[PDB]
Amino acid sequence: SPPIHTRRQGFDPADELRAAGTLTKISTTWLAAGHAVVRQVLGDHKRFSTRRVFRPRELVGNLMDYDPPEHTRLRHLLTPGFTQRRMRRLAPRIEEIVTDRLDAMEQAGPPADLIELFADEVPGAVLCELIGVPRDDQAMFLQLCHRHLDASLSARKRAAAGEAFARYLVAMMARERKDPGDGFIGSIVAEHGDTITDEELRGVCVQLMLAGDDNVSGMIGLGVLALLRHPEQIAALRGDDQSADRAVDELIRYLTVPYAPTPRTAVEDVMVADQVIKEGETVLCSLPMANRDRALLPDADRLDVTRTPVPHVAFGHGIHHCLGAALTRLQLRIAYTALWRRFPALQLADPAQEIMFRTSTPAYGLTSLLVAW
Amino acid sequence: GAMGRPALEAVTRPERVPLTARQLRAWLLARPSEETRGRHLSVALRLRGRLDVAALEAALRDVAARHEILRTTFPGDAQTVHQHIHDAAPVRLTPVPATEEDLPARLAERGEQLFDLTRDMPWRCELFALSEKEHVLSVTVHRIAADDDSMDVFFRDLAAAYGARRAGRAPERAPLALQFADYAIWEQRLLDGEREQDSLINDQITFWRNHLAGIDQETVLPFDRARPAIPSRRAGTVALRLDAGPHARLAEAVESAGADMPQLVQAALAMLLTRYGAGTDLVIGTTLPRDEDLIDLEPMIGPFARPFPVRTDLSADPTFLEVVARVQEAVREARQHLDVPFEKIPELLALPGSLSRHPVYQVGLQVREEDAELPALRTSVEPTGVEAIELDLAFALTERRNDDDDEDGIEGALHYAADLFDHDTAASLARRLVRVLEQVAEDPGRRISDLDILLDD
Ligand code: HEM
Repeated sequence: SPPIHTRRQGFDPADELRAAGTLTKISTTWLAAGHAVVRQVLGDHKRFSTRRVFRPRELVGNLMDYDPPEHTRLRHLLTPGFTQRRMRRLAPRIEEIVTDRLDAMEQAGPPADLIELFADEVPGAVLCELIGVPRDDQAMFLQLCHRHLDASLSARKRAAAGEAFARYLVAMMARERKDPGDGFIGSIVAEHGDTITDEELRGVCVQLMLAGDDNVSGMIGLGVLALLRHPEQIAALRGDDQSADRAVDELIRYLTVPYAPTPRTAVEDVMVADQVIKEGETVLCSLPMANRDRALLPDADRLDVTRTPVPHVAFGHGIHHCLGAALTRLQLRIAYTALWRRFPALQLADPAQEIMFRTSTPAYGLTSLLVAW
Repeated sequence: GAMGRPALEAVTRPERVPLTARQLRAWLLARPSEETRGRHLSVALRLRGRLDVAALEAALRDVAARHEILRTTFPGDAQTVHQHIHDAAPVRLTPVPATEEDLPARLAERGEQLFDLTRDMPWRCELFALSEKEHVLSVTVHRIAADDDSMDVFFRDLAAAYGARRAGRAPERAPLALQFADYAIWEQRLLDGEREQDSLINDQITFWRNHLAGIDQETVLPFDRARPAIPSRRAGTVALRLDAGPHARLAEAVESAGADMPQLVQAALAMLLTRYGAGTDLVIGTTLPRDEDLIDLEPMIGPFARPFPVRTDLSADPTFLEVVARVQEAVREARQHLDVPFEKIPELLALPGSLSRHPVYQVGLQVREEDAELPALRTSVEPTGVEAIELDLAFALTERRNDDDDEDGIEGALHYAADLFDHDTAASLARRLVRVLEQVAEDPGRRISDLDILLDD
């Protein structure tokens, strides 16, 4: 059996997951599935810790494993690489990535596999640009990041691939702090040079690659599928930016591709209505269920990309709130809209083909999807 | 205890860069006759779409810029050969008009053309024009410069450079950490250890002289003609299949004991050769890829693949399972002594060299598992001919798997030296190997003498 909280039926939480109440004990591990209680657990950074003298090297630079104040210091040091100013300069390059991938689809001719050629390819490439990987090494570099996580390969090969792309980053770090550029690494060392260690920079870049790929790829796949299954909603994505951004936020909430945030540990007894989360007990948050809660919005189970945005928790909530949220929203807008600009009569190549869901990774997605136009 | 290896690292280039042991053998056995192939790897890609020919030309040039060994020549005599690394490799890629019908002939001639490694770069490309949006790119690399893995690297690096050049810029990449000359100097430093009696290399020389002490010069095989003094190295092939069920039953006896499928098939083949008349003292060789632990070699082009001979003793009419355990024991021990290049071993054994024959082993076995995009182009592999062969026989088997990662049949081919064997001789061998594998799968306790090799007509 796979854990109840990772179970989906189509786009929805699985029926046994839709059955668990707001906060129940499950195998002592708690399952928080209500929007209010999930916001409370993520928001209360004093009574809940996210960590498992302590921190192993693989977890170094992984902000999700830091409590404050350490978390506060490190997250702050990353700031100059995430400015709106810096997001806006990313934009033309993101559009160029999306274009080259749409060209690939067209070459490959209808039908094409959207997931293999587009969804699994754009997020990785956007990430390479964010951190500043040399242009024509990005395919190579991504191959290593992907091999590192490809569960089908032996744990031997995987550790190999992980080491190699970390070696690459170290090599890359030397160059861009010997005499800094103005990309990600450069702007951070120019501001906080002898504050942030090389261990932290090395670790941050790695975790970035492992935080912003699988989530975006799932969103691209499931989003295109959700829109084709409700083709009336596509229009929201053929208008201006304000409509596309609104549609994107609804797809983000409706799909909620991550099953759970980092597990939380009660730092003390925490009272919630008539139950008590005893110190040391752990909390699992179901982000999908929380985003289907009637207390968050009416008609929660219907997709409506023209609906006013709500305080969903697909990006988390509080101090660990997704560091790539703005970048995700920008990618997804550029991706979704360029796709229908290029292929206005986009459709499933084969409406009778079984839908191929991605269930093994931390993010719901598709493993493939043949499309025609 | 024995000392270890020197660090594999970038090294200040010397004036006289040595060849590896594998390269020196390639160099020495170059063109023993002008009617001898041609030890090459050839790949051809079909390219459909608008091809930027000047960009492709710059890209090919960029791949050699990235990899020194592709702009290396090998001047000198047997005593002075060194790797001469040029600043660049000349590429001129004027298209050659061609038709679908004449194209295979043209592909074959270009891939057959002999290299003079003392003055030529060890690779060669040509572009055939079929129509305005249909081309075929043909690439040939001499084995002094590339193993088979290396050809994938070549096209991964071609694609990267074509992308950039097609878009009006030179490729923006980090340089390799290691060039092939750094590997060559490492191997030389390792072999220099013979000097020290407690060195790694001495421990391994002792192993092989001992393991391979007293092997015959040849394996007895069902020849159709006598071995000529000078080989043509021409090769034929025959396909071969083992069905899914037998494939899966064979795997069941994998996990009873520790032996993986490559060793099971090695056992079975050894039983077949004894049954064919080769005796109870056999050496079956295999080619290993580069050591995957050596991370800096992964992105490199070079003759990294390494021959690996395993001697098996088949006396006393052993059960299949008994043969497996002997194979597995032998492999596990030999596995640890791979720093000696294979090509160094004929010396160590004071073996009289011969052009007509592959030393130590003449039968090879490869059992591998299952498993490039250019901008504005549909690309695919254009079928080219079977490569030149130095072995008498060489089995290339691929394990298929289903979606549950389960055994789903073994598919493959037997390559043979056409000088020595007719197609029907090789077809019998291939079919008998399948039969041995079936029997042994159903009855893993069967002995050599109970193997049925009767073939239906
Ligand atoms: C595509 C949709 C994405 C979703 C739905 C998503 C989801 C999440 C969630 C739920 C969290 C909070 C985890 C927790 O509190 O335990 C988080 C945090 C984080 N995300 Fe995202 N993610 C996405 C894309 C990205 C991208 C593109 C990047 C980076 C380029 C990224 C980088 C990070 C990092 C570094 C954190 C940790 C922040 C901290 O602990 O301070 N994510 N993400």
